[PDB]
Amino acid sequence: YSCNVCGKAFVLSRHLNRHLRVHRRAT
Ligand SMILES: [Zn+2]
Repeated sequence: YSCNVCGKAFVLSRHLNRHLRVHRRAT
């Protein structure tokens, strides 16, 4: 699993989803 927005790889999908939420921000 990897954050498509950057390329940061994660082992767990749940962690990646949390990381995706951070990209769903404006600032
Ligand atoms: Zn990311």
